[PDB]
Parts: sequence; C-alpha cells; structure tokens
Amino acid sequence: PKSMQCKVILLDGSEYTCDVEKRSRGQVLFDKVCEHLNLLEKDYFGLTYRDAENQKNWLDPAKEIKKQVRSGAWHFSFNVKFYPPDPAQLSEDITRYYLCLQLRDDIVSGRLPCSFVTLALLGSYTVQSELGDYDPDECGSDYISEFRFAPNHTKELEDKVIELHKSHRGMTPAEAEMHFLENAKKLSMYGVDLHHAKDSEGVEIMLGVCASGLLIYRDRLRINRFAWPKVLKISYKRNNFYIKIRPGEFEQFESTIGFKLPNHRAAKRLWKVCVEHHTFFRLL
Ligand SMILES: CN(C)C(=O)CNc1ccccc1
Repeated sequence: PKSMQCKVILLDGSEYTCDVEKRSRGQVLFDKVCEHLNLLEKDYFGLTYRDAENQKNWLDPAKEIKKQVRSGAWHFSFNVKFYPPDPAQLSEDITRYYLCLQLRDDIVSGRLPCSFVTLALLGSYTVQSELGDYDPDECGSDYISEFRFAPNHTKELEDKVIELHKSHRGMTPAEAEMHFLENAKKLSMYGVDLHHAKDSEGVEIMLGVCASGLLIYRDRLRINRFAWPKVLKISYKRNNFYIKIRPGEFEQFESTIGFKLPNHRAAKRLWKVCVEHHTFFRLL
C-alpha cells in the first residue's frame, strides 16, 4: 500500500510531515493535521496548496489529493477557511488560539488592513498571551519585540504595543486571545477573501467573499453588498462568474450581474468559495 509524504506549514510557521496512501482523499490528511494540533472544532479550517500558476486553492476534503495537486508537490498550509463572525461562541480556547495565529498572519501580510492603534492593541494582546505580564527587565527605551505585528514596523508602533501591554497585568492567555478576537472581528476586511475581476464594462473591481455575503469594491465611493439571502444563484462559464440577485418585493424578475475573471480556473475557484461560504453561513 504505497504512501506519499505530505508537508504542512502550520500557523506558527513550523512544518508537520506525515504520510498518507497515494489515493487518499483530502479529509485523511486534514484529520491527521487536526489530531496533531489537538483541534476538535475542525469545521472552520482547511488545507491550501499552491497550484501550477502558483495561486492558493483549498484542498477539497472529498476528492483525491493526487487529482488536486496533479503535477505539484504534496506541500500544503493549514488555514482558517470560515472566519467566525463571533469567535466568543466557539466552544474551545484552542480553536480561538489557531484563529489568532491566522489573523496575526493576515495582519503582517497586509491582507487585513488595520489602523496604527488597532495594530498596537492586537500586538499588546499577543504579547500578553505569549510573554504574560509586562516586565521592564526585558524592555528598555530601545525595545523591539521578536513578534511581527504589522506589514511595516516603526519604533512608534513598538512603543505603543508596550504602553498597552502594561495595562493588561493579570490577563491569562485565553483572556488576551479573546480580547484580540473581539477587536479583530470588527475590522472591515475581517474574513474577506478578495478576488480580482472586471465588471461587464471591463472596469477592474474586487469581489470579496465573507460570512454575511458578497462585496463588490468598485472605486471607493461605491461598495455594493449582496447579503447571502439576496443572492438566489451563482454560476461560472468560461472566464465568467455570474450572480442572480433576488427581485425586491413586487418586481417580476431577478437581476444578473456578470464578471470577467483572469481565466477559467479563477472563475471556478471564486464560484466554489462562494458556494462553500453560502452553505456554511446559511447553517450558522
Ligand atoms: C465590510 N464587511 C465585511 C461587511 O460589510 C460585512 N457585511 C456585509 C453585508 C452584506 C453583504 C456583504 C457584507
């Protein structure tokens, strides 16, 4: 029974290696990684792999790993797939811990934009969670944390992290993690998966997929929002992604909004992440 080596980048940046039978479905590897992580609330998470073209794709747990990675290496990352709108309702602290690690990467990467003060506040909770109570013996006027807090670090940001860290004395790791999440969950790009697209006139837009619904970022003055209920149907055809928007009360006919994606693979990928978010947040 022939087994393939799998390498998974975990949210703390370490590498987990295991073997699965070469015909294994994605669920087999995902169960092994979740057991390694002692993670029970698995529904929010998934594995990603970088494709030929080098884009992120979700490993479909129901399909063979080999038919997804195809010609590529059996290398994956462990990621949050469904960002919970209210992390206080997750049943375990370890769930909220992995969500924090993902968000820290979202922030450092610049996928999750954040004000100066919110960067410093989030940072201060991570420090409290990881080092415990503020100690001046590891902080002179010239302190720079090992912790990556932002896409661009400044001395002013490091100073503000420490000022806020001083205010958290006696906070336990679970408590600082929950405060981290209460702030992060409110940011306007929290849990937003962004896809490049063109509208039906060829104007460059971004489509965001989130718990609540669908976002079209057009210029800056114009952001359209389609709550999942309002979206009656989606589909893709060639390089095109279409959404069918409910008639308001008293109108005879649904409207169709069409988008042009870079290629057929980008259209299908957007379609599948929309279906999955629609299914997930319709049950939540
Ligand atoms: C900026 N964000 C994340 C939101 O406005 C969430 N809310 C929302 C509501 C309807 C459709 C899509 C999204």
